Parts: sequence; structure tokens; C-alpha cells
Amino acid sequence: KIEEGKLVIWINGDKGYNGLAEVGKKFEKDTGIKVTVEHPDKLEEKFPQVAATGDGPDIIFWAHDRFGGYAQSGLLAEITPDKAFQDKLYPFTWDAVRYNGKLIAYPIAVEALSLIYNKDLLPNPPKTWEEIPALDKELKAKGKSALMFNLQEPYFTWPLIAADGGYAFKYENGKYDIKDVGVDNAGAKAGLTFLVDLIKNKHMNADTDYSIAEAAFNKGETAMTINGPWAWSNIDTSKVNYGVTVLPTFKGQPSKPFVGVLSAGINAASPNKELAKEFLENYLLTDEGLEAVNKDKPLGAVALKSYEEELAKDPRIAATMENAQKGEIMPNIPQMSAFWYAVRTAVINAASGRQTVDEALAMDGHWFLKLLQAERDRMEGWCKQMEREERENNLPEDILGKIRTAVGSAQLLMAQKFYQFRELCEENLNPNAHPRPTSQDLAGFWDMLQLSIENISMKFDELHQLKAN
Repeated sequence: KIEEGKLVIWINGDKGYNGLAEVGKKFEKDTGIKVTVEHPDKLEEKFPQVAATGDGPDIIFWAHDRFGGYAQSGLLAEITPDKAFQDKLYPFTWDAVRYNGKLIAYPIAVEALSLIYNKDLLPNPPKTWEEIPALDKELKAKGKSALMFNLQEPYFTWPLIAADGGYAFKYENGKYDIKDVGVDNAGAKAGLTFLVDLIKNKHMNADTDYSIAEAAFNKGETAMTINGPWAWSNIDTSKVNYGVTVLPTFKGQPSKPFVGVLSAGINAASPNKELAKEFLENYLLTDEGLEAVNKDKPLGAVALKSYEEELAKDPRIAATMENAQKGEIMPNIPQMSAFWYAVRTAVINAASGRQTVDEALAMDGHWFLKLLQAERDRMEGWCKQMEREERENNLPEDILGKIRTAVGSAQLLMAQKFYQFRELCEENLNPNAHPRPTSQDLAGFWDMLQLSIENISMKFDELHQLKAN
């Protein structure tokens, strides 16, 4: 049940956990406090599980995108770095660890897609997407391809799609507006249209996946590809003389890839919050701390200004950071599951022809059904959490009333309104009226449903701001 007087850290298996342990030994040498570095399986699944029951590590390292949900569940403590410390990291990274105006984690590393090119086939990579079709024709005459990347996952096509105005969910002071999704707008349309055309004009195949693209580039068959730092080691052994640079612009605007920020959050149940802060602020987030982690497993670009300036001496890291600063921070909320599923479908259908670009990106029944599912999942999660506390502990009197009410309102809303909304959506999807709910009608109902979800969300926050008190 989280021991006091020490620190236990969880970090993923693909990170530099040995170097982290190195920093850990140094902390123990100066303070006498031991630091244990573990890397269990599916820790992103385990953390919330064990954390909800007062257990788990003092510190958890993980992509920032999962932390919004954790904070919403009351699993992370609010961190307290001062103005001087925050000034040591790039501003944009702090925006990735905010939940309802509060800081819930320390940014460590930054990751984003970049344009990777074969210096032998293309010494001067294109600066715009618009000049790629012409470049492809020139290369095709030589049997080569201009560009090949994974068109199956929205993560990979998003940069182009979001370039001229697209975005997932609107962001405001550590809060994402689920009623404001930026997939159905002029910019997102222009982007998917350019991509669609590339496929039509034989410049790309709708079936190109991650492996096909990786194979084509590593075998010198295509002058460029779009991929992340995780693919660099494979290219290094291919011996292809490559370079990494800023993604091409579209309609004059920067491509906007999603940004993932590896972060360190402090377990709300941790009795060692002050030790964790000391360790994170003065031992890990230092040139020496990050250097040790990086030598064990490259972190890519880092959030610490002083050390990134150093790491950026490497053009590839420089490119990653450049693309990351022009990108979109991945929303740190569970409803992104709906976004991923919908956008993927939209692209798949739009590329082939199953639907036009407008129909594909239109927010109809399909989108809302996916969003509703996402809301059901988080709310049911909160209820199980709270009824488990009432079921375990005693905490009689007041708190029980607050729990029953919070849970009661959520379950009714789901058993009643969620049920109705789901049917309205399926009707919207049926061409033969009833009357036929309009996309706008769905939007209106959804915006109303979100008002209710937010209120309930507040009561649960109200409860967490205590625990089982």
C-alpha cells in the first residue's frame, strides 16, 4: 500500500529504465532514500486499477494522453513547480499535462512525426505538399516513388488533414470541448481532398500500410516517408543515406502532426509527494538526469530547454522538435478513442470512394454513436470506482449521500438519456424518416447531453477532492 520513506517508479519497457535507475542511485546517495524502478506489463491498465485502491507506484511515466483520464478519476496529485522551474521547459509541453486548469504531471520527452527522405534520390526534400505530385512523376520515370507512408492509421494522415485548420477537440485552459470537434470544417476537407486526389492520380495507393511503406523506403524504392523516431534504428541498418526534416506545408500552413509528451505523474495516493517532486525536479529533469536516461534509450527531443538545445545538435532531433512545435498536442481525454475510430473510417471510406470527403468527415450518427460509447465507458468507470469505495470503507454519513447522488444521477442519465440518444443516432442513419433526426438535431441533443455529463463530472471531482472522506 505504497510505502513511506522511499520511491517506487513505473515506466514502460521500451524506455531507458536502466538510466532512470542510475538517476535513482544518485538520489539515494545524496538523500539516503531508495528509489525502485519497475516496468510491469500493461502498466497503463494496471496503474488506474491499483491506484484507485490506494496502491501503486509513487511516480508513473507514460504518454501524457492517458493522464487526463487518470486525473479525472482522482489518481494524480496536482504538482507544484514554481515559475523558475516551469521556465526550464518549453511552454507547449506544460499544455500537455493540464487537467481543468491544474498541472498533473512533469513533461519529460517530446515525440512527433517528421518527413524522412532518401538523400540519394532526393537531396533537396520538397517544402510543400503541392509539389509532390510533380516530384512523383519525375521519380516514377525512374521507377521510383516520391512518397510512401501508412495511410491506414489516422495518426499518419492527420498532419496533412489538420494543416489548413483541422483539429480534434478544441482546447481551453487544460480542458477539451467535446462539443467542439474540428474534423468537419473547410480546412480538414481541403486536406483530405488533397490526400484523396494523390490516390486518384496514382501518386499513392489506398492500401499502403505501415509495413509496405517502411519496406519501400528502407529498400530505396521511395524518396520519402513519414514516420517517427521509433523507425530510425531500422533505417540505420538499411544503410539508406537518409535525413529527417520538417513536414511539408499545405496551402502555406505547417503540417500539424499529433504530439505525444512522455510525462511523469505523482500518484495521488503517494505519501511521498515531496520526495517525488525533489527527485523529478532536481534529479531527473536536469541535463545529467535526462542524459543518463537518453544514453540507455534515446528519448528523442526532450522538454528541458537546456538539454534539448544540446540534443538538437542532431538534425533529426532538431526536426522532431520543429515538427512537434508546429503540431497539435494529443488531447489527454478518453474520448479520443471515438476520434481515432471515426477519423480512421472517414479516411478509409474517402480514399476508396465508399463516401465523398464531405460525407466521410460529416458528423452524423456514426460519429455520435462512437462518442456516446466513449462517455458511457468513462462514467461507468467512475461509478464502479465510487461504489467500490462505499462498498469497502465505512465513511458513513455525508459522503455516502454525495456518492449515491453522484452515481445515481450518472446511472439514470445513462439508462435513460443515453438510451434515447443512441436510438436517435441510428434513426439519423436511416434514410427513411420517422421523422429523421438531423445531424444538427443530433448535435443539439449531444450539446445538451454534455451539459449533464459535465455537472455529474463535477460532483465526482467534488468527491475525489476528498477520496472516501
